[PDB]
Amino acid sequence: KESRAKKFQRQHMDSDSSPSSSSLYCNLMMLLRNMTQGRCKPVNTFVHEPLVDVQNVCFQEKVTCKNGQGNCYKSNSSMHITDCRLTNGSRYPNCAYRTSPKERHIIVACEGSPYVPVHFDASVEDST
Ligand SMILES: [Cl-]
Ligand SMILES: [Cl-]
Ligand SMILES: [Cl-]
Ligand SMILES: [Cl-]
Ligand SMILES: [Cl-]
Ligand SMILES: [Cl-]
Repeated sequence: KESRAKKFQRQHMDSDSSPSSSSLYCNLMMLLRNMTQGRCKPVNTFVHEPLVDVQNVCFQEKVTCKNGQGNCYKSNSSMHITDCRLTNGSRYPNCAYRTSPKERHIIVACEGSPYVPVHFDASVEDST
């Protein structure tokens, strides 16, 4: 059983690994984080920063969520992330992923007390 904040950490936090993800990173991480259980999660972003730095985004720039609902926030700084995208050829339970490391501002939806990330909304290159 899992809280929204915990699900966010499981799906999106990778604090203790290198930023420049190897080509196998997504294959391994999507498996290890249970995102290939039941189905291949089609796309997923991991954030290679300290948990506190990501949580602090909840107190940074308030921006509109992609679906116009909830409370989203954009990081002041560009963060190390990795996008994982399910390969066209993959079919569950064979879940293969292309790994794309980049540095981007993250946009997360925050909620609760404490007020913490519960949804990875988007990433964008530009500051402001
Ligand atoms: Cl950084
Ligand atoms: Cl990508
Ligand atoms: Cl792509
Ligand atoms: Cl999410
Ligand atoms: Cl972008
Ligand atoms: Cl883009």
